[PDB]
Amino acid sequence: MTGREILEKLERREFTREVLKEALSINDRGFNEALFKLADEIRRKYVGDEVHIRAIIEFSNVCRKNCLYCGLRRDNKNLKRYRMTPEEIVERARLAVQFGAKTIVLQSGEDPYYMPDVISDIVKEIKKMGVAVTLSLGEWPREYYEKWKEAGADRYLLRHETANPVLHRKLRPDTSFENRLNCLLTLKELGYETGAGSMVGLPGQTIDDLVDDLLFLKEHDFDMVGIGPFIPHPDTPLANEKKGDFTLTLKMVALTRILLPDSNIPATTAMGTIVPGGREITLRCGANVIMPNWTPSPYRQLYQLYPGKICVFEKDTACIPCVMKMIELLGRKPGRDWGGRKRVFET
Ligand SMILES: C[C@H](CCC(=O)NCCC[N+](C)(C)CCCS(=O)(=O)[O-])[C@H]1CC[C@H]2[C@@H]3[C@H](O)C[C@@H]4C[C@H](O)CC[C@]4(C)[C@H]3C[C@H](O)[C@]12C
Ligand SMILES: C[C@H](CCC(=O)NCCC[N+](C)(C)CCCS(=O)(=O)[O-])[C@H]1CC[C@H]2[C@@H]3[C@H](O)C[C@@H]4C[C@H](O)CC[C@]4(C)[C@H]3C[C@H](O)[C@]12C
Ligand SMILES: Nc1ncnc2c1ncn2[C@@H]1O[C@H](CSCC[C@H](N)C(=O)O)[C@@H](O)[C@H]1O
Ligand SMILES: O=C(O)[C@@H]1CS[C@H](C(=O)O)N1
Ligand code: SF4
Ligand SMILES: [Cl-]
Ligand SMILES: [S]
Repeated sequence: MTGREILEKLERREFTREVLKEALSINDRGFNEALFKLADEIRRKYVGDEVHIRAIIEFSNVCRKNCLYCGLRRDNKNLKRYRMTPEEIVERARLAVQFGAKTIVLQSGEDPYYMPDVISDIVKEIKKMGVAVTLSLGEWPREYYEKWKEAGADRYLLRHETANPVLHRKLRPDTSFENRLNCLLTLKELGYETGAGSMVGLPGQTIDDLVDDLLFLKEHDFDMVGIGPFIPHPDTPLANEKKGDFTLTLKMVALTRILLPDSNIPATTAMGTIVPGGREITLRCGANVIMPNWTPSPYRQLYQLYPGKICVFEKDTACIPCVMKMIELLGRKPGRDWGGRKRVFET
């Protein structure tokens, strides 16, 4: 079908593989703009004008895994490794709550040191502050996930990365798509609000792969979906590969919103890294969440999944104020509660 016809099918929610492929393959400006408007309007209708702030503390860059894309991979010897103490992490969380954060995200490499009990202790302390806690710690045994839920954790982010099992295993040689999915299913069973999502523009990833990523997200009806471009890192095997395209990645965000109209979708830091102002554009094309960097110096600059990240030269407390200004200049509002998913049951 033509652009106008694909848009009509999207508006009528005829989400066939062919409609999603054609939406991702058409490069016409008018079509893309209309797709972006559609996603923006669906966002406003379902999740409103509140942009939810998730303050992220990247508390350790130690990792046991060796993912080919990631600057924290275990084989990268050209990176100073760091670990925040549990006291530092709690007090840094308390500062974010003082600054108005209503969710604290704890993210790390897969660092065995904390697992599971030091994380449980931290979570319990942060939960006393009356905020949501989200974990993004990678793949762990069911048992660990269960202990963290009992400790009070509310949400868990585990991007599925790529729904192509062959590409997944090549890029993540310690593990598999099956394992990743099983972790995601376990987290949902345990009562977490669960986040998935993928990178766009991975080496070897095709448009058909991106369609499969959308259908996977739609299948499992995730609470949150984190999408960004692949950004090559010079101390990795994928150093010389092409970066993911911003517009294609933005279309993935827009389609995610159309497919999952009541979901929580961030404007990721990676989007703001590859294009100046990329988060702001993404917030106008389907996204409704922002995750300001709350990692303190001198560690912030050592948490380099990809290079050139924005927010590295700012002061320790700048990023929450910075996103509150962004939200205002976008004519949006800050989140009034924890920003949990508010499901709209349909037919
Ligand atoms: C700001 C620019 C330039 C527009 C422009 O230059 N016009 C503004 C003022 C001109 N006036 C209206 C005052 C009168 C025109 C008389 S004049 O004499 O200037 O031609 C317009 C041009 C194309 C617009 C984007 C696309 O839609 C896609 C998408 C839709 C979403 O939903 C919201 C996000 C997004 C990215 C849009 C944002 C923004 O909105 C853009 C960049
Ligand atoms: C942390 C310190 C010291 C006092 C303190 O420890 N304050 C705890 C407040 C706890 N809460 C945020 C939950 C209050 C909600 C009140 S509210 O009426 O907003 O619901 C206080 C003193 C002045 C406060 C800033 C200014 O105000 C301007 C601005 C208002 C925004 O809005 C949030 C961001 C920002 C930058 C504020 C952040 C933080 O807060 C500051 C630095
Ligand atoms: N080079 C790169 N470009 C863009 N995103 C990257 C990247 N390297 C890693 N990421 C993204 O960063 C996310 C957080 S990684 C930290 C969390 C945890 N270890 C985990 O793997 O889940 C990953 O899910 C991945 O999608
Ligand atoms: O873009 C980034 O740098 C981060 C990586 S994970 C987080 C998300 O939850 O989407 N975004
Ligand atoms: S993506 Fe997560 S698990 Fe993979 S190397 Fe990076 S930090 Fe470790
Ligand atoms: Cl969250
Ligand atoms: S920041």
